[PDB]
Amino acid sequence: PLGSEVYKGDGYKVWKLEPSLGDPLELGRKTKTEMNAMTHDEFDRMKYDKPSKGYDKLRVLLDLMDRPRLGTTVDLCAGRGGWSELVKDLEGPKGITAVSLWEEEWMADPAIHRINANVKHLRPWQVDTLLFDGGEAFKRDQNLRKEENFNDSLLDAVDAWMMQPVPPRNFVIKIQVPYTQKAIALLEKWQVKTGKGRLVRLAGDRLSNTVMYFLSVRLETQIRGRVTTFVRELAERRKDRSLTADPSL
Ligand SMILES: C[S@@+](CC[C@H](N)C(=O)[O-])C[C@H]1O[C@@H](n2cnc3c(N)ncnc32)[C@H](O)[C@@H]1O
Repeated sequence: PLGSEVYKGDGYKVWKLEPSLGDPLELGRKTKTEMNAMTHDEFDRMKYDKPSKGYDKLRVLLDLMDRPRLGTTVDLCAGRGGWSELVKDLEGPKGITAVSLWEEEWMADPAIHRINANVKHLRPWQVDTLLFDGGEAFKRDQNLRKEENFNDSLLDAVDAWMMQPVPPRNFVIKIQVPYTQKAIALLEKWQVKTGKGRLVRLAGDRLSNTVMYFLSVRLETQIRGRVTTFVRELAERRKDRSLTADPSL
């Protein structure tokens, strides 16, 4: 009788990702290329109070993490502040520092301490909890290596926060483009560094992006093959939601 433990299953929260064979970089570029070619109708079919929608997403992710106590928290790329606001509701505003580039308007509690800075600039420091929600999708006319390099360059800024002597006990790190060699290598290094970490895909996320999150739950390894499975499955779902199945029936 597994009892209450059943309630911490993945259920409707995240995709099931078992590892599979393949090159994730090549599959990711292939489905991105097909997404850039999609017609207006195809793309639209496939693409579908609180300070933002980030509030509920972080609530899902923290529930997966078994509702940990957060303590001193840095929210990197806080934007409008949905994540920071959820941390405020959970534990008060005193432990949060929001970091973002504003000029996005802050839509969360103004008692929350804010630093108007480029997260690539700040020297890291020691926190109980690290949140990172940076990441940008590029437009369909951009060379693919542009988007990959830009988001790799953001994750490299997170790398200094993860690799410090006392790493964050809790972390929630958005991975905009998880199939680059640098993202996969960074996640493996963070798993070795912390002894923790699982890369998840939220259920209900838009098929029009490849966002995953790295969470400080019990270790789940073979990240490369799980990204491979994620990208292949994402590609098939994009196929099906973009057609327009002809009957034929
Ligand atoms: C998608 S928002 C995150 C939303 C937020 N977590 C919420 O719940 O509302 C990411 C924000 O990071 C900011 N950003 C992008 N690059 C940045 C950088 N290099 N340094 C600091 N902020 C950055 C953008 O302005 C954007 O508003």
